[PDB]
Amino acid sequence: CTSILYSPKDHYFGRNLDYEIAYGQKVVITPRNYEFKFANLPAEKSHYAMIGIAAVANNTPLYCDAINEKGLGVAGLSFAGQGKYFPVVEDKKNIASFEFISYILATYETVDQVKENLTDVNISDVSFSKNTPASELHWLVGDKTGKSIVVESDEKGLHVYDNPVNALTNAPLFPQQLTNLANYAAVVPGQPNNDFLPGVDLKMYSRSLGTHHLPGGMDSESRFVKVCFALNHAPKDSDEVESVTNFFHILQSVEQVKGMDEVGPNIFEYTMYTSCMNLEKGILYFNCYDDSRISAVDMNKEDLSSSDLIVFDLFKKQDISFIN
Amino acid sequence: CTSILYSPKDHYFGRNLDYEIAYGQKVVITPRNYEFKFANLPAEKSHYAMIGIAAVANNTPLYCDAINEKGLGVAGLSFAGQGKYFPVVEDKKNIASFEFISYILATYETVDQVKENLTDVNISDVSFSTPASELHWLVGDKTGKSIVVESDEKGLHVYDNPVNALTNAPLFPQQLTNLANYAAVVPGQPNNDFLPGVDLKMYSRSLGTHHLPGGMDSESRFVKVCFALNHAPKDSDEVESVTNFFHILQSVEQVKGMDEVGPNIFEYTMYTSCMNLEKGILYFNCYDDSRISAVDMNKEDLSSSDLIVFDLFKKQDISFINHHHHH
Amino acid sequence: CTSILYSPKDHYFGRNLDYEIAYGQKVVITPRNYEFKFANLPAEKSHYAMIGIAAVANNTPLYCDAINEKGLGVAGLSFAGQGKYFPVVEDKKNIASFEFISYILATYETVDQVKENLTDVNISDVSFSKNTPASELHWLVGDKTGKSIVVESDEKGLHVYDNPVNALTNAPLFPQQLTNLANYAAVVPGQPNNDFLPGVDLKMYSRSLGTHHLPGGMDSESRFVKVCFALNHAPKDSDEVESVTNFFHILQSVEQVKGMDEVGPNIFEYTMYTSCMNLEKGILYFNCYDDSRISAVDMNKEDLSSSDLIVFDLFKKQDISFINHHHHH
Amino acid sequence: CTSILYSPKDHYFGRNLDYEIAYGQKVVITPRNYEFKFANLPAEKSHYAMIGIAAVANNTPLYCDAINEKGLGVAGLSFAGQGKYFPVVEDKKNIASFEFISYILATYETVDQVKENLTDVNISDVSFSKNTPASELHWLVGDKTGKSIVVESDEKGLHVYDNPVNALTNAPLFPQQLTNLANYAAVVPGQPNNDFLPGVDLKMYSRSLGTHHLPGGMDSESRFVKVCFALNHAPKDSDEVESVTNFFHILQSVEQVKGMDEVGPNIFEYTMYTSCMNLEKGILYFNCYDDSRISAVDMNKEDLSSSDLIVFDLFKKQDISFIN
Ligand SMILES: *CC(=O)CC[C@@H](C)[C@H]1CC[C@H]2[C@@H]3CC[C@@H]4C[C@H](O)CC[C@]4(C)[C@H]3C[C@H](O)[C@]12C
Ligand SMILES: *CC(=O)CC[C@@H](C)[C@H]1CC[C@H]2[C@@H]3CC[C@@H]4C[C@H](O)CC[C@]4(C)[C@H]3C[C@H](O)[C@]12C
Ligand SMILES: *CC(=O)CC[C@@H](C)[C@H]1CC[C@H]2[C@@H]3CC[C@@H]4C[C@H](O)CC[C@]4(C)[C@H]3C[C@H](O)[C@]12C
Ligand code: NI
Repeated sequence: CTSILYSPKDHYFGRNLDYEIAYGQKVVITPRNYEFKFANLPAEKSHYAMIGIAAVANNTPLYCDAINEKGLGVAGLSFAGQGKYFPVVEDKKNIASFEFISYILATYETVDQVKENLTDVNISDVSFSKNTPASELHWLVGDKTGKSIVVESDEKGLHVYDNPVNALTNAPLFPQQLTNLANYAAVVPGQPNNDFLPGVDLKMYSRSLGTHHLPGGMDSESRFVKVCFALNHAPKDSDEVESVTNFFHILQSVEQVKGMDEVGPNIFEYTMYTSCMNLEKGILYFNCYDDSRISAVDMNKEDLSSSDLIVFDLFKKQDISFIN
Repeated sequence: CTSILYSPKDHYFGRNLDYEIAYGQKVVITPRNYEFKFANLPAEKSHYAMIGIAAVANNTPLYCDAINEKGLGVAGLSFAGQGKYFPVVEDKKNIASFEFISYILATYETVDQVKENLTDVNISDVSFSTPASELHWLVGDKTGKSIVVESDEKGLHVYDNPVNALTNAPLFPQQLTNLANYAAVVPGQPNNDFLPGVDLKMYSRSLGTHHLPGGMDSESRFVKVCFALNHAPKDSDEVESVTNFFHILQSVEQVKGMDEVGPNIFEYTMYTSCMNLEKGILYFNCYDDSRISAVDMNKEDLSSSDLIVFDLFKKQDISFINHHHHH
Repeated sequence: CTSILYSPKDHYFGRNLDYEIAYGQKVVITPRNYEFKFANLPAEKSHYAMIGIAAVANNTPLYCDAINEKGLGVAGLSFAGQGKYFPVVEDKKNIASFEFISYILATYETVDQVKENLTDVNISDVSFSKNTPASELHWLVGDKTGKSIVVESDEKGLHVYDNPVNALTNAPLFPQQLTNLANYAAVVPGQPNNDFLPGVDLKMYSRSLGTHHLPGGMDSESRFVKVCFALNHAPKDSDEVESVTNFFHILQSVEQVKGMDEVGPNIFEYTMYTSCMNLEKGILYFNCYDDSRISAVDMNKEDLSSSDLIVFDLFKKQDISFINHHHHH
Repeated sequence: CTSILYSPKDHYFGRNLDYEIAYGQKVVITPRNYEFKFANLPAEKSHYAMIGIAAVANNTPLYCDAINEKGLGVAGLSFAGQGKYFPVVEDKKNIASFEFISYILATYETVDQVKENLTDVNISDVSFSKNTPASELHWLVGDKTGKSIVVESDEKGLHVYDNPVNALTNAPLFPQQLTNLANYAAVVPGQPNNDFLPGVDLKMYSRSLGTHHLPGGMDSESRFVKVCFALNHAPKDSDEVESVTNFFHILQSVEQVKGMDEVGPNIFEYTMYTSCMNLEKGILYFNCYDDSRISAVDMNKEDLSSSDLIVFDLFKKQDISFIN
């Protein structure tokens, strides 16, 4: 439910997926010569390869978030109550919602290139199957340049926003998310100067009183504000393992523990998995609620010119290293 | 920095330790026949065994948090600016702050019995050499109940802890009172008694947590962790319990960069310890290695007389999946 | 600024005006036969009478807030950084922003009528004079039905929204204001049931812990959320004096004391005046920062068929009632 | 429910009184030779004159807030659930809670005087009469030096605190009120500097986003924080009428409107009256919920050598000035 683009040296793209129902997700590599059959676009027999997290149904990857081999990344996040899809129209490039990640990563390589080519796009109301109605999504798109954009189809059509904070959660519309950001302009990671009650000595009784109003709620605006802050103040100039460890810490600070986000009677949205994808090197790191150890899958260990989905387990059991 | 007692079925006692300076911590078992040289109390050559996280100086275990073989846990958290120690007094049991954890765990079994035996105690200003840091303590046991032990300018206090958690400043009664400020928080959606007769755009799940504290400061972590701990799953086996415990503490984790205690110097979560009181096992991980390790105290010669030390801080232990070793 | 429509029995429309400098506002009655010379619309030599707070420039009322004799009210509030006006166009009915309140109150009777007639409207970039550039505004329109609308011209054009909370402040765009209200759905005036830490007895050490996260800042969102709450929970079924009294207290809940809203180097926005207009009776009640005693001007005690502005002072000195004067009269 | 000491030039001492029911309060001058019968202290047949707001019962002024002719002020505020009174004892000077304001103003002139002479005081559990059991109170005391103390009798006995912010509300204990102030140390009247997300240009869409976390609730803590802020930033170097005007506005910023503070089924705590007492001049200014016009009673226009209470009406009907 929280997606970030983290640029300490290399560039890392990933997300927490928080929900109360699973969708058979696995780690799925789609090689260069798997044939995408799009609903209303020309089928691509050869295309960029990609690795990400996906459900697989009737030999089709239904990606939740992924990156391709040229350093482009796309994540889809619930947009329930905000999104609107539109019927196929005879003068636009019609991408169905479930195939947006596939189509973008198969075809383009940079955010700037995605921007120039979404100008004719319509996100259509086409669903994958009758027993799989399209879900309401909006998308974060980042690349190796450290810049990202937000893609939102709503009542007023398709919108592409520049994303100055390289993060995204759920509702409301993206310009309202950014507006809300300014309500926390006074937050600081250390201690503020006392211009609150000038001339009075306040006992600064705790460290980091400058974050006393930083949101810790499980709702979409709270996670958006906190993760923007965590991401902006995270370390830079780190090697691979340090950068990947920091990426998980960032997303861990807005994780949803079971019991805190109630969505029905004893039904809870919680952080099902976290994914971390190196854009330069094509490596997908991940963990999940039940297993905190970080696993990794490298796209280049496989034959990118093959033509079948390569599939690994996402959800794992707790992998405790016993010491004595 | 954040310590909890979690009672889903078994009982788990542990803490995040958040700071900017490390103190050579390690896992440390103290067996029954290690000789405790107490600064102003009788030497204890035979005592309960215990396991925790500690620094070892001059062959002495300086514990941050630990449990003993009877199922009593004690954790020490920073109390800077709030605590006061006092000179050794003629009429009281004088425990030095740096040895409070060792003494309480070597001597007692239940939190109830720690309460009875604290009434004549004075926490002294004696240091190790290394001056004594300002701490207060959370004490908990297998009854699922816990106490707060604070020495401040008004003397030694012991408080029943109704939320089984503790962070840093201010004094514990103020922490508890501040909780009532969050009485409207719920994990789901509230009923709209805010603007009766108006249909609110409930645009997000869990709008009931919109005012839940997420700051890195001491009151914010206390309010969040109490809520996380109170709403965590119950009636669960060992591994699931341990998994939920670590998630509770991760929700009040301090990521590098968010808590600035100096010029480009940051307080962050250095390690997370989780200790099963029934089974004497210490699970832990640290900032650089997210994989949980375990040490079982009962798989050692608890009759020995030397300290058994293991490593705490480990490198990231990644599990590479598509190694193509084709075994 | 904060504007509200309040409906205990009669219907009361009005606002706080919060700012750092005054514009010569007075109480101004525009009678039925004052000739409105609009910028790109036909003049209206006969029209509804209206009373409100306005600046007078070249014998022209420049209303900040007013009501007309038929019980319609319009208030203009700062929309700086969100509003946009558009060049005059032939495909549309062009109303300049400085004349929106005058034109609507001269011409229309009800919020419904206003809605129907805004469907072809353009808020133009025309200014009263080359030397009085047009400020950025949005408007609250309410009437005796107890319903109101919000009128906003922004980047994407003109918009008219039903206002379910009968209040308005400044930025952001009105849909975003309503969204932000949901962030406070847990607020109650009394004490909440403890679903926070079930099983823990939390001492409710203060009354009204349910309002502990109610916003008190001077910013636009804070004042919007607080005044919506104040207005929703205010008493009903009151008679005249009682209703006016509660109206002023509602707007008082979000007033700006000097010193708390710094808008420039030692420059402060503060509540300059508060206006309360009975839609049914044509009576304008007011006080101001320096005088808390309420004053009243009845439109209907005046000759409404005439054609010159009838003008009364708005800002007054503090009007203190000295009790033990011992004039022993 | 909120009391302040305001020091723009002269010194002003006063309070909002918020509650759900009135106790027949009036403006009451007690002249120098009205005889006080104290429960456990010698009668004072002559003493300082005082003016304030009081319930009168059996020809006794039961003050809620008042000032004396030497420029000392005391205000009693509800302390329910925190305060404790103790049985009369021989070892101490026993002041009953209902008489605390009268005894202090009759006997002393400065806050320093009060501080010294409280070192042997017990606030007793004695009640004024069987029909009026003692309510739980704590007190703000201020004088013409511009400084104030807080007097609190709780579980651990009597406490006197210097008050750095010259304000007081209800629970919790005063050192906890002070500690909570530091949680708002980043609040500013204007725009903060963006140390929140460095490198990002936040759109500052509203004036005064620095007050976005200033409390506006009706609870005791919220009103305390906001009134400290209003009082700290209020104008200075003003003459009489401007100072009174700002004094009422300071207290209006934490006014309790009917409907916002529910204390039972359709029972509301609201701001019943506001008093503003000039310490130098002995003038009591007031208004009330039903009448926003300010009224004034001047102590020094009465014969302060008399011995009967001089009473004036406090609650008044809305006094509207009809212009035409
Ligand atoms: C997160 C937080 O509260 C920081 C606490 C941290 C700085 C404390 C916690 C335990 C302390 C050590 C206990 C043992 C010993 C005691 C001695 O008096 C000083 C030296 C030791 C190692 C303490 C150091 C430090 O204050 C520790 C780690
Ligand atoms: C509290 C707040 O929102 C401030 C609003 C305030 C500064 C506005 C509100 C009405 C404006 C006047 C309308 C009439 C006229 C219009 C003309 O374009 C410019 C001059 C006038 C007097 C406006 C001045 C100012 O923007 C006013 C008062
Ligand atoms: C806003 C707030 O804190 C409410 C306080 C309010 C209800 C208190 C304040 C002063 C109290 C009276 C003092 C005099 C007398 C004392 C006696 O023990 C009981 C009766 C009196 C009149 C008190 C009533 C009430 O508690 C008052 C008004
Ligand atoms: Ni006279």
